[PDB]
Amino acid sequence: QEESILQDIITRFPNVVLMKQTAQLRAMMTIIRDKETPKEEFVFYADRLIRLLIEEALNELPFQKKEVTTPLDVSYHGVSFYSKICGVSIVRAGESMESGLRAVCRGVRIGKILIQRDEPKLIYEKLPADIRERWVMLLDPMCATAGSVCKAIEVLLRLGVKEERIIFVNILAAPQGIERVFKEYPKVRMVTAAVDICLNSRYYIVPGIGDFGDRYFGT
Amino acid sequence: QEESILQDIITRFPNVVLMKQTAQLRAMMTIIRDKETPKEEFVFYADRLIRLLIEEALNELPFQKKEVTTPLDVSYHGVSFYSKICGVSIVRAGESMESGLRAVCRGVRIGKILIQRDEPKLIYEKLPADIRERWVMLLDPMCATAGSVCKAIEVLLRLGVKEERIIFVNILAAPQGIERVFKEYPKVRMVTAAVDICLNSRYYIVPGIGDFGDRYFGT
Amino acid sequence: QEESILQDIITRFPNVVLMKQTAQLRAMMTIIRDKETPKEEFVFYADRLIRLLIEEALNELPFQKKEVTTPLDVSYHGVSFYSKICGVSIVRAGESMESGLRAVCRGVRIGKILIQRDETTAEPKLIYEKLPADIRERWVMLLDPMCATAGSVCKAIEVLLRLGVKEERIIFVNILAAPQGIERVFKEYPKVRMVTAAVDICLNSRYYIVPGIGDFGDRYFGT
Amino acid sequence: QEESILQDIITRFPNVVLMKQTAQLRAMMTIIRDKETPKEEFVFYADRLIRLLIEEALNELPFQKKEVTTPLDVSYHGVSFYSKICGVSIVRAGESMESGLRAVCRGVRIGKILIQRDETTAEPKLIYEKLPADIRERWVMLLDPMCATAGSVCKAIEVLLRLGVKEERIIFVNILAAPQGIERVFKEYPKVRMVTAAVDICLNSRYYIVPGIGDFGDRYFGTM
Ligand SMILES: O=P(O)(O)OC[C@H]1O[C@H](OP(=O)(O)OP(=O)(O)O)[C@H](O)[C@@H]1O
Ligand SMILES: O=c1cc[nH]c(=O)[nH]1
Ligand SMILES: O=c1cc[nH]c(=O)[nH]1
Ligand SMILES: O=c1cc[nH]c(=O)[nH]1
Ligand SMILES: O=c1cc[nH]c(=O)[nH]1
Ligand SMILES: [Mg+2]
Repeated sequence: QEESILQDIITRFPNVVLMKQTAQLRAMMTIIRDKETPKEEFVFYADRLIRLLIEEALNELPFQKKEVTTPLDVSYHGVSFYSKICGVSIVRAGESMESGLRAVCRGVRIGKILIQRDEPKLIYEKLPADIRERWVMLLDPMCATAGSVCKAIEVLLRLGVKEERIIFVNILAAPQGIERVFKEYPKVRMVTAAVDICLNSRYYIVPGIGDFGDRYFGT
Repeated sequence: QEESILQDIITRFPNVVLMKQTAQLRAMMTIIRDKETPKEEFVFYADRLIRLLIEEALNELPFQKKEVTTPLDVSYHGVSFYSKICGVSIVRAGESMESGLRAVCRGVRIGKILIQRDEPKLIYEKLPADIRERWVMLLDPMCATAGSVCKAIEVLLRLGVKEERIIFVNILAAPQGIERVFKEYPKVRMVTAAVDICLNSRYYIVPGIGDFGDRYFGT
Repeated sequence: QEESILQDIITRFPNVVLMKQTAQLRAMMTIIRDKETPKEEFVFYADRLIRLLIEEALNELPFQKKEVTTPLDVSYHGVSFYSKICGVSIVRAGESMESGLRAVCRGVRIGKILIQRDETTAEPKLIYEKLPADIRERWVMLLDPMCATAGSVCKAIEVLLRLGVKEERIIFVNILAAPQGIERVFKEYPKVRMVTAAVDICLNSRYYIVPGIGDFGDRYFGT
Repeated sequence: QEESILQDIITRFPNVVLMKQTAQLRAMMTIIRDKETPKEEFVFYADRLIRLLIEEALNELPFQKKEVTTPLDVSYHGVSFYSKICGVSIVRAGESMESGLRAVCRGVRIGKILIQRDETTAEPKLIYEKLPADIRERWVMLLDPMCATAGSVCKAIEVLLRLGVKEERIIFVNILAAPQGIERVFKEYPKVRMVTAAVDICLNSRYYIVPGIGDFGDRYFGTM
């Protein structure tokens, strides 16, 4: 069944974070995996889900302690997040969740990477000039083979960024996809909403959702 | 000691669902609590904590099995929510949560109850004509003596709303505040983000966050 | 027809700012006026005009010239807006405009005023209110969707004045309005400003604005 | 003067739609023009401007008289909009306005076009593109905030024509632009409409609108 798959990657991969499979999440998923739903509903529930994913993501960033006084003039053991960060989206598929990040991390810096296969290739790219100094949120909705994401982490490591400081924010991923990215580059963080059975004769996830970018942008 | 409080309420008030005490959660609460944070920042974060509130609360709603097929012609076992809802906000304080509810529940019906101290007393109220046949998301940021939330429930109950069908959405709650609601109306459901240590002479929650109402608005 | 009505008040009350009757505007209206359009669909087009209306209301404030330097290293002869302000809504009707105002004006102060006609006397009566402590120093955006008899709106303007706010510093942000309602407010307190999206022609036996939309409060919040 | 330039490109280019210079508009422009303001303030005011921009461009669409009945049980003589539409954002700079378009036109389809000057030749060239397969039978809201020399926007219109898009069902949505940038699009493609919010005086050696605002994208994504 489904449980078996989940449990295995959890036990076999410490740096991967699975969101709590709350009913309201299953629900959102069915609504987007279903091929019937209109384009209007797909982006809404997508967004509605993206956001819930980014929050469970910003939970991997380092935080320090910080005391504060309440209006009632009494202290509180609050916490705080320093660390400069930025968002990096894999062209089109990733741009999906950019808006979801700027909703919670105002005026956050956005970087773009166009990984095109004709071995995956690099095409266009604009990143923060100080990307090496910050923590990176790697945005890619679907993780099928992990070839473009593994090409993304590759261009990033060559530019400086520390592997231990990458946080792959994803929605759907295949077991073969998550174990390759973790074989190629351990020490990275992965946060997803769901992991499926396997790959298609082609390279699509099963059950899957289809082609995210196409369904998200209307093409 | 703030660890022991959550323990008593957890095992003696089974209907209370406390959000997961995460680093990011504490971080938001840290800033909303701080009396140093200005207008602009107070709401932005408050709006973000609320958003994760309305979500978590939505898992209290009943759902059924639903199947659909992905664009790969393989079926998927998901779920869906029926039984329509509505949102009742205790005027001014809970109105701050309306925008969050309608951000996950497009066009959901909204009700308003304005309870005033004379003994809390009803002053004005406009609920959906339907109401008595729906699930009710009761909005109220602060719950110190629970005096107002109780008056808000004895008024909904007088309108034919099923006790077990009332989900109380709260941000900050005081121990004595809980014991009151679950004593007068033991079948309601409560979802809070933070449970505090105690109230003071002016019946404010401490540490607390002050008067959520005018802090969210213009003092 | 409509153009003989819009022109008359334009001439008779130079203090009201009618919005530009565009195709997109006219289109929105008919969508929300249609007794058919479903709830979720009525609020979408609602909050979409609420925003276009507020953006038109912000040009009623005072501004000062402001020169800036651009990345090309040159100067720009710009302007800028000072003048503290705040929003004040008429409970359950204007509230539908808060969040809109809060969208172009991050964390703007919002005050509430619940007015109520009497069950017998049909008399505008104050029920509740919470305005900013210094509401007299700031400029005010009075929010209220409908304006038929203008009964409540004049009472709301009344409590504000008797609190230090300057009449000529009150700006009336409204969606719909009938000739009588805007003849009365401008007869009562002549210096306020009013920005409306549209002015119908008359009211019916129930004092409702006829081409109208019905009950903006119930239609927006559902209920 | 200024009223001189603007008056000219208004009378010799009937298809340009110069947003009404409201104070609040002058206000915003100022803030997004200050090399002094922070990232977050720039996006906030840019977005707010964009949304206003898009709401003006939608009126370049065709409507049709329609009646409806008011809850007061009486008719209203309104208008309605059909003619399906999509949005085509030139990669990066144009993307900024995307969310703005989806804020008013829910679920709308979006096609991207990544044009880029050549290594040595220095002329525009197509590199990547993903548009709606149906794009030939719909109106196109082309998204590009800047209109310098118009080399990129023209190379955009070109690919849309090669796909069967009518050059009159093309609404060019832009914020700030240069007179020679306008001159260029209205030479190659005279039937495309262009609604903009600002028209400066000239362009410099780097090909930047002189008063201008610098590198829009660079500043919008914070990659400078
Ligand atoms: O009409 P033109 O003469 O081409 O001038 C304006 C175009 O060029 C700029 O792109 P820029 O290279 O500054 O790159 P980026 O914004 O995508 O980073 C601008 O964003 C428009 O796309
Ligand atoms: O969008 C995509 C890309 C690859 N595989 C999928 O299932 N979806
Ligand atoms: O502490 C409290 C109690 C009630 N309402 C508030 O805003 N704060
Ligand atoms: O038509 C009318 C008149 C007053 N108030 C409303 O909500 N509608
Ligand atoms: O005006 C200009 C010139 C170059 N690049 C931009 O983004 N804008
Ligand atoms: Mg660009």
